[PDB]
Amino acid sequence: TQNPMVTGTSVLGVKFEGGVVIAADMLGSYGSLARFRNISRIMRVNNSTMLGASGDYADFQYLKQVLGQMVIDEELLGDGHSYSPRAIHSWLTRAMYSRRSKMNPLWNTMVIGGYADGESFLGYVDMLGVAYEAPSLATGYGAYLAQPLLREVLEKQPVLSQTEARDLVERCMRVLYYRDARSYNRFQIATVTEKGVEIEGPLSTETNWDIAHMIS
Amino acid sequence: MFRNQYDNDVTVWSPQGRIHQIEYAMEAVKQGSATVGLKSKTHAVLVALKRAQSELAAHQKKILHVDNHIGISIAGLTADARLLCNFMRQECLDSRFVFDRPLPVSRLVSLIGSKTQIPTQRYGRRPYGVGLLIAGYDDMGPHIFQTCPSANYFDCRAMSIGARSQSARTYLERHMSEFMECNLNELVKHGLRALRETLPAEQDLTTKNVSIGIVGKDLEFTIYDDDDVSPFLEGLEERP
Repeated sequence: TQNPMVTGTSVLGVKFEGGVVIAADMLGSYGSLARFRNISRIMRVNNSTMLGASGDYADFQYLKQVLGQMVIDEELLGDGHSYSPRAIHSWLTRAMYSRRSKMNPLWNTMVIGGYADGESFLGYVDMLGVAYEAPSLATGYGAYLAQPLLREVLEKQPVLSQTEARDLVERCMRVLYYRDARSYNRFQIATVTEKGVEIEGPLSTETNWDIAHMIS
Repeated sequence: MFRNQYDNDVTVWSPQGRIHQIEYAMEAVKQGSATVGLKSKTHAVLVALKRAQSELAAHQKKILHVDNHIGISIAGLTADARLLCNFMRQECLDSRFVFDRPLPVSRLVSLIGSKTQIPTQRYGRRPYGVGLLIAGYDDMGPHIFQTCPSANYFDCRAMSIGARSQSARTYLERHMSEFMECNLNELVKHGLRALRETLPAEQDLTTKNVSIGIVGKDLEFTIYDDDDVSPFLEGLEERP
């Protein structure tokens, strides 16, 4: 993908005590046009891995296809071996770097959340192959507008509960609705815990516009 | 005298429903020296007996490293075991490179069997005249796999391949009811007593002919050679 066409904006993610919660708004924009307004930018990989993605949505649908067929082909063996969130993250790092090195990138920026062996996983992969793991992730303009709130809470309190992380994710999505012009007031929140991956949505933000009357 | 119309190539079925080249390659493993593999709940031990071309030669290797968690032992054509080691080492490297995790041992064994079925069905190519005995440790615990020249692979509690390894299987089936609860040293001594019973009456397990390969939970795959089998053999009993 030399030129992205229908892109998705910021995807958040934060580890809490017992899992990871990620969110993504349900909009795919063609340029500035909010053209595709009910598309899910969060994949359930398997029981213990979930994946939200930015960038080109056709490339994310490709990665959904390839990675879901990998999960199917793994579960056919029945041998008790599952792809870990770190394994999905490493496969996806290899995929994005391999497409980078052919000068044909997948125009995506992905958050891989997961929970295996009682340990949370949260992993960033972008179109160049730059991968790392962190207690809070945010792609797009979330790296500018949501990662401050996320990292200040994770500075004061390193271990969040699921309710605190859910409220923090909602609060950053409200900020990204206020300040990011490609965001949208309809988002999914995906959680992976010991109970598996649940995808909740569509969720909306509580808007405040009291500053609109403060102009005189 | 009794010359056979059907044991010419591997792509010929006999009218008895059999493929004789596969069957004849199945006893290329009884042309190899004996090897016992056995697993506990935490460890998987490959014990092999190796032989020397002369008293001045140095005892052909039988346990081979494949990864940090997978180590195999061979019986049969050591030229085919080299093809199989190169293949298996590269598959272990490929999935430690792509997925950054060790192989499931059963997936590598399935992948070996899919490799070795191909010369059992295509013309002008012989079956692999080696049987492997594959110790590994992964998320599902330790594993002992047998692969045969028939491209059929076996998940084993304990196994012996090689020449006159029936007697080890008579030992191992008798004593497999206590392999899982062993520690490391008793599991190695069970493997040695299985290997010691694939011997004639005048022969004994020495430091030169015994090679021991152990993988475990907090242990990478390590081959214990000449000086290193002395802790494992100087705790056994005299031959009964």
